[PDB]
Amino acid sequence: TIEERVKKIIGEQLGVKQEEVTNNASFVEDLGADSLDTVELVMALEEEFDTEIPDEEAEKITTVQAAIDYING
Amino acid sequence: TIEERVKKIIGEQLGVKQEEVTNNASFVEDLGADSLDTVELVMALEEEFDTEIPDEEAEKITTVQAAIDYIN
Amino acid sequence: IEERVKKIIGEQLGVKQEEVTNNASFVEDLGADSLDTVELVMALEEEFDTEIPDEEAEKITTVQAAIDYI
Amino acid sequence: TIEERVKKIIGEQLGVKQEEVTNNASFVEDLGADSLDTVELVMALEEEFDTEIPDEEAEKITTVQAAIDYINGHQ
Amino acid sequence: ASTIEERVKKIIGEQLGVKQEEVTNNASFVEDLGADSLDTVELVMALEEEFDTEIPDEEAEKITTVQAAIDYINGHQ
Amino acid sequence: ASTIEERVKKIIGEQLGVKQEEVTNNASFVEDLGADSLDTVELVMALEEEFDTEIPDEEAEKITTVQAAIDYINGH
Amino acid sequence: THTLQIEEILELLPHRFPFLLVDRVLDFEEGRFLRAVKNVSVNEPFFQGHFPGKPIFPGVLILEAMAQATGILAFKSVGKLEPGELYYFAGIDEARFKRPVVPGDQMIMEVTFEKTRRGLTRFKGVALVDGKVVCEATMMCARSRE
Amino acid sequence: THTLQIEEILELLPHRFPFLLVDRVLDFEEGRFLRAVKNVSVNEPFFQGHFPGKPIFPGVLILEAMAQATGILAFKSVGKLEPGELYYFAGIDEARFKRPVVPGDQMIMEVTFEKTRRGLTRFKGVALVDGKVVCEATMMCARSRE
Amino acid sequence: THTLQIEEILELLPHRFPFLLVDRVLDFEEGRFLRAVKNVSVNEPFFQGHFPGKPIFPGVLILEAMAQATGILAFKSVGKLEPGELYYFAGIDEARFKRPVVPGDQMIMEVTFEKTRRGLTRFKGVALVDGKVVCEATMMCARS
Amino acid sequence: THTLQIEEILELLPHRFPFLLVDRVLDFEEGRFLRAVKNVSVNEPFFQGHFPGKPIFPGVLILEAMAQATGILAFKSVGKLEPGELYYFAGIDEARFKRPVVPGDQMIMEVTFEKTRRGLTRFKGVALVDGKVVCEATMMCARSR
Amino acid sequence: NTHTLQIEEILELLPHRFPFLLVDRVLDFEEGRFLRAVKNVSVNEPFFQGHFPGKPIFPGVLILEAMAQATGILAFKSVGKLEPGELYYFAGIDEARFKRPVVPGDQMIMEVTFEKTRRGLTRFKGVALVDGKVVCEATMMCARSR
Amino acid sequence: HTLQIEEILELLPHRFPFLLVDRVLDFEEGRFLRAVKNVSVNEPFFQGHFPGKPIFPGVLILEAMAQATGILAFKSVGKLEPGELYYFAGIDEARFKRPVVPGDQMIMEVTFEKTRRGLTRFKGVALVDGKVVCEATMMCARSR
Ligand SMILES: */C(=C/S(=O)(=O)CCCNC(=O)CCNC(=O)[C@H](O)C(C)(C)CO[PH](*)(O)O)CCC
Ligand SMILES: */C(=C/S(=O)(=O)CCCNC(=O)CCNC(=O)[C@H](O)C(C)(C)CO[PH](*)(O)O)CCC
Ligand SMILES: */C(=C/S(=O)(=O)CCCNC(=O)CCNC(=O)[C@H](O)C(C)(C)CO[PH](*)(O)O)CCC
Ligand SMILES: */C(=C/S(=O)(=O)CCCNC(=O)CCNC(=O)[C@H](O)C(C)(C)CO[PH](*)(O)O)CCC
Ligand SMILES: */C(=C/S(=O)(=O)CCCNC(=O)CCNC(=O)[C@H](O)C(C)(C)CO[PH](*)(O)O)CCC
Ligand SMILES: */C(=C/S(=O)(=O)CCCNC(=O)CCNC(=O)[C@H](O)C(C)(C)CO[PH](*)(O)O)CCC
Repeated sequence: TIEERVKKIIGEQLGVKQEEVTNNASFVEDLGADSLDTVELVMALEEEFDTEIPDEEAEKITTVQAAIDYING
Repeated sequence: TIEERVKKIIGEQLGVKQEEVTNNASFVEDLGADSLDTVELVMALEEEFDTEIPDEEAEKITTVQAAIDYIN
Repeated sequence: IEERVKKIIGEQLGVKQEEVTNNASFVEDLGADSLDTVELVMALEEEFDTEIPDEEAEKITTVQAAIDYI
Repeated sequence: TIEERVKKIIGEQLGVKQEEVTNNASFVEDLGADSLDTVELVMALEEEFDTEIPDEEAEKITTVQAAIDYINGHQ
Repeated sequence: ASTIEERVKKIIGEQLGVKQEEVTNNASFVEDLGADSLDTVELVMALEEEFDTEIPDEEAEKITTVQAAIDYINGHQ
Repeated sequence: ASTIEERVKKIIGEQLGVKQEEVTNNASFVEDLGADSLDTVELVMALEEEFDTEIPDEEAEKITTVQAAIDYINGH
Repeated sequence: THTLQIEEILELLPHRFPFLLVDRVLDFEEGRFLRAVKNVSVNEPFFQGHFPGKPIFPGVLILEAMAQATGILAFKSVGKLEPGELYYFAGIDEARFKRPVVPGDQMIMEVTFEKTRRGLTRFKGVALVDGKVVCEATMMCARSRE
Repeated sequence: THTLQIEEILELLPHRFPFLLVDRVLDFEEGRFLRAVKNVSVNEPFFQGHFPGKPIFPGVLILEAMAQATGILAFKSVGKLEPGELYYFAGIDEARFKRPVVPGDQMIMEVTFEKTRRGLTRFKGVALVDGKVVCEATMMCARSRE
Repeated sequence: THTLQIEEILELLPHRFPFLLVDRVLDFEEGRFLRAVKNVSVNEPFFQGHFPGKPIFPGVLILEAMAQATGILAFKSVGKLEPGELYYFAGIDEARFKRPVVPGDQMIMEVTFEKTRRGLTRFKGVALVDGKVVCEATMMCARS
Repeated sequence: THTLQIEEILELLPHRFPFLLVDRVLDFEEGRFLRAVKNVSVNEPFFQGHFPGKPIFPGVLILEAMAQATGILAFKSVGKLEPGELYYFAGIDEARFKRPVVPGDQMIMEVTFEKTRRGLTRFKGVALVDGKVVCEATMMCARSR
Repeated sequence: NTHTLQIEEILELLPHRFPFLLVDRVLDFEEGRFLRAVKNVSVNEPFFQGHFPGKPIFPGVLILEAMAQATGILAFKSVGKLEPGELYYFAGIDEARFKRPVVPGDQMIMEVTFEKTRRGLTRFKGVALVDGKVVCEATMMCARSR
Repeated sequence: HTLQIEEILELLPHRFPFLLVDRVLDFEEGRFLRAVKNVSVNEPFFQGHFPGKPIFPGVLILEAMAQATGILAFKSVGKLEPGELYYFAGIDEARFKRPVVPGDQMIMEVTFEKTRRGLTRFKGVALVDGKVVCEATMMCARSR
């Protein structure tokens, strides 16, 4: 389903074990974020689930839960 | 829920809209397929369904219907 | 004499003596760039061991003017 | 005549005045031609006198007189 | 005054940077002494120039201890 | 016999390309004979090969004139 | 038009021999796309090393050429590279090599901007020879100060 | 381990200067994985062209180095290169550049076999420096004669 | 068609990097003429040395490129190069450089056979960029 | 531990491609020693020329890398090059090449100051690969003109 | 006595750099009159690995380039040096003959003599000798313009 | 007797950019060899060692002398059979006395001293215009 794919993407894009990617892991704080891994990750999500995310909408994705919530819309 | 996933895979691999992926569409002629898109698509089907597709058997999957039939 | 002048023009601008007429201009007619005119001033001067000022040389653009200065 | 033209070609090829080019002066020894001047001058003779000189025949042309003799022969 | 094997031991000590006490008749160049494959050849040449003797290549291969060098030098063979 | 001074002046002239007439006893290598930093090193090594000796660094620093080299070779 | 010769390219890109891989800019529209040309000659250094005897332009160098073309488009769209600013290759996503590029070929590259966010830009690149697609990729390049 | 020095690599790969980018092979298990080393020195030619003054190993060259490592693995697993045979990049997916590689770095590449079909083979590559990942990619490589 | 790709050119010419300057042969008629292509890229080594900062293709390299095309034409018309055989540049006449050649240019060279005597062969060459003549020269090449 | 990356080296040494042969500096003490690293890769230009087919790092380039290391040490211990000053390799002595260095090797060099007399400086250099001594030499470098 | 120019003065006069700087020394010259220069032919020059590998012979077109650079030095010394925005062009060649092959180890002595100059365009005659024997001679025209 | 660059190519395995002997002027088997290295500004290392002040690196004088001793050895004791290497084993007493600059013609004289078990000691002197610019004692080995 959708959370399997989102957590898979977040784990592959950021070099973290799938075990560490919890629903509320912050990309910057909890997981390893370079200056632009958040942008890379949003673009990765976008390419996998063929969706388009506006800039203001993309700025809102800072946690795993936020990503899972957006994919429902 | 087999053909939903098969058509999902074909749409993802061959950059075509799900409406254009009909049961009777050939990969090469109707859709646009690189000699490498067929191989990637076979590998993607295997990765999604964790099954083994022989080379002689894989060469026969040239249409969407053939793929779904091999799966079933 | 002008036979020699026309010989020089033909050799300098790679054209047959048949096509180099008295009233033919160097730049457009015989397709000469900024260097064929100077090479030809040099070739004429060396042939007729004469000195041509640049302002005087600037006016020589046809075979007619060339022999007339000559 | 034929000697003016032959002498003009040789004098121009080896940068010498028409006075220094006598009929039986050899190109290599007397006038200083190099292995490439002999060939260029044979081509020049061919271009001026619309005749063709075979390779061995070009080998024999070493003086002005030899060229004039070849030209008068193969009219 | 005069000296005999003393000169061989002196040369070996100079070539392999060791104090002369370490040079024993039963010392091997490689194992006991800190000698590589190239110091051995330099040492045979140094011996050859000191005693103005000829050590053929086949003969030189056998000089691997202090005793062997002293023995070859005794009698130039 | 060849005097220690003959030998030393011979070497200095060959090493520094100077006429043997110009190499005097109180001539400084650097000023008088115009030697660079590496001519001094080669010059000490030439002395070492000539008299079959080894000159330690502390003594070598003192050899800066012809007289110093002769003195070193023959006892204070 | 909006063509660019090599002198302006040199003023825009910091790359030099043997790693400058854009020979000319045929056209561009700011913030949207850019069309550039890489001339493939046998007198280039890598051809003596990669499969000597069978000269074929390396595909990863097609990718580098497309990245340099987006660099030109970005510097013309957002501003030139300031002192201490670097332009980084951040990612590649679906590069496909469809036809070999050989000496004598004139490779036309077209880069099209998709999105830009915090100096990182996603673009789509297409390389063509004689109107036939020879390579296509989706890439992301970033601008950063350290 | 099954190590391979530079002479053996030269006999397996046809690449030569300036495009041979595998210095040593540390270990491999046939048909599974291969671990190789690329030494990054400032004395390499591309460093005079890519950002002169700020030497950083270009990412596309990390990709090529991984591709050559997959070449060694393939030659040892399936069979060496026949004369009229080429080994070429068919595609690249999911390429991520995480850390710049600089002179003095010893880049260890590990390539792992995934799938093969019709002579096309998928590998996954990871490039590390001091145990930290600097690059990772998925590649598709093909071999064919002429 | 009598086109020649880079592999046939390598089989015909001994020139290699960095002095092989013929990338393709578009056409030729044996003993008459040959049309070839030189692609001018900024990624060529001489550009880092000749006026660094002002990349312009050197004229002497235009002449060498035409001379190599004449080599191709001669090997196709008279026979390939035997081992004990050299192909020499003997001379230049009336060479004119009319327009500068820059990176991005695709230079078309056309060489035409004029005359032959002994081992010497005279050719006339013209180089074009975008249909405009950038250079023209008369050359003489000698065999072995 | 006082390391120096390639940017600091570029600021200290004037050598550029293809004759810059120090990739990193692991440690150094002013007037005493410097330890540097040369990464040996097969993608270096001399490898297409010295014995093509059997790539082995030339010994004279090991000596040049040690000389550049002493150059760094001197610029750090005394001033860097003032206008007109050059740094010269003046001499080599007691040099031995003990083990061949091949591509894939990381050569660690330690250069140590011995004696100084007016700009002329004697150094001891030792080069190691994987804990084995590969080269050792006595060098002398001068600052002049 | 004599008026030489070392490689530092040549670097300040000519803009050419590696690998297209072809004048190693100037032995003599008299402003606006003639210049005698030296090109050392070594096997360690880059073109020798490409033009007829195995039979190294100095290319004749490079003799012509060497004469042109000697003339450039003479011109810059007689008239002003190259100002910003000035180019020094090869305009044309007449009557160039290659008489003897030049090989590694040879020291080619070039002498250029100015014939005539007007409007910045200059005709000179060049002669190249090895061991007192003439290997090349040409009449060339070089122009300086903007 | 002299050796041109073709004979040198047949004797030494070194190639660009690390072949540093341009000619052999004279030699005697087992005693001495005189060779020539032409120093031109068109050599690749000159763009790297002190850009702007071209001076021939001293270690390259040493390498050129070692290659000269290599030629002497191959002519005195026999050529390199396949599988043999000619190694630089040691250097003693090297002095760089005068800088060598572009335009200089460096004449090298290598003199055979001694041989023992494939190790050979030579003395080399390099001169420019008759003045000594470098001198060294070298040891080269043949093995494997
Ligand atoms: C770059 C080049 S180099 O160091 O290798 C120079 C090549 C060899 N060096 C020389 O030629 C030095 C010769 N000159 C001298 O002898 C000095 O002037 C001396 C006399 C040594 C100065 O002595 P004192 O005046 O200090 C450098 C790469 C590391
Ligand atoms: C030359 C080289 S390159 O562009 O190919 C760079 C080589 C590969 N790129 C990287 O190594 C990118 C590494 N990524 C980072 O350093 C950070 O994630 C960045 C993107 C720098 C963000 O840092 P933040 O502090 O801003 C040029 C080729 C065109
Ligand atoms: C050197 C470099 S390289 O690997 O980067 C070459 C990259 C160029 N790649 C290509 O040209 C790929 C060409 N693709 C094909 O032709 C494939 O066979 C495809 C398109 C997959 C055909 O599919 P189907 O007919 O099997 C190495 C150069 C040899
Ligand atoms: C090419 C390179 S080189 O001459 O510069 C050689 C590089 C340095 N030479 C060495 O590495 C010599 C190492 N020594 C050995 O390995 C020998 O086999 C020794 C140790 C001398 C013999 O020991 P024993 O076991 O026989 C060529 C330039 C001319
Ligand atoms: C580097 C290159 S080069 O100059 O040798 C090669 C350039 C050769 N091409 C040209 O010379 C372009 C020719 N341009 C002209 O001569 C125009 O006719 C001029 C005279 C410039 C303009 O004519 P008019 O319109 O003013 C240099 C190495 C030395
Ligand atoms: C590579 C170089 S090149 O040919 O362009 C450069 C060679 C320059 N030309 C020559 O060396 C010719 C000089 N030698 C001669 O002139 C012949 O020996 C002559 C005299 C013509 C023979 O005639 P005669 O002596 O029998 C090649 C690229 C194409």
